[PDB]
Amino acid sequence: MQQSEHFSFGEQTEIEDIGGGLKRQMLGFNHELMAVKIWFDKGAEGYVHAHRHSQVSYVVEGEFHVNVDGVIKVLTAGDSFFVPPHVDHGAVCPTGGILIDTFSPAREDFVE
Amino acid sequence: MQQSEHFSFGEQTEIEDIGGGLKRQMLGFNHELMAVKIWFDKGAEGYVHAHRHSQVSYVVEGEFHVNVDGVIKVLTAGDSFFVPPHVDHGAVCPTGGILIDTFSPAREDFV
Repeated sequence: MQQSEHFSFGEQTEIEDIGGGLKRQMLGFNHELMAVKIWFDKGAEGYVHAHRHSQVSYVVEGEFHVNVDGVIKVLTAGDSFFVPPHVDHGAVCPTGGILIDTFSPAREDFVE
Repeated sequence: MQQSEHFSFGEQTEIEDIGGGLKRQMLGFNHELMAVKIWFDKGAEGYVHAHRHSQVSYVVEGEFHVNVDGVIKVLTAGDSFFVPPHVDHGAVCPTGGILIDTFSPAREDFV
């Protein structure tokens, strides 16, 4: 839809079941910037992955095993990672948790 | 500095006192994307102001009075806002609290 409302309330915006133990909520977007909220079930993952979009991620809560470019770290609440364009990366959450994923271009795949 | 490390740690990243009862911590960036964490002291205020950068913001915790394009809303943990380029926006935090601000180009002024 080109862009989102200027305001979003966590309690109204639909939380979308995208399979794989993952749930996604739009926080706000336009053509060049986009932020979503992802809930991980215990042990859920984004299977190992790459894309053009720049990506910055923030751990809201839970323990995240994150792979960026073969470097591997365990991340907890308050931590973040950065994925350059086209860089290989992965994320696993054994405990369950919440991420804020932000991307520069928007991800057209998400705006269904 | 081009860009950040691929990994950043809440207990290690230096948190910068940026005056007005605001503090900022870098979460990760390159030329085209940037995410920072802002701590508001109780009653501290984010001046209304505009810029080309797109902005998407998430409220981690606290109560925020947020202005975008003159419309004002009370935001609490889990809510978010989006500021189109060059649109007026600002935020006041009566209770004290925490934001994540994300920008597309990077905010070159914050490095």
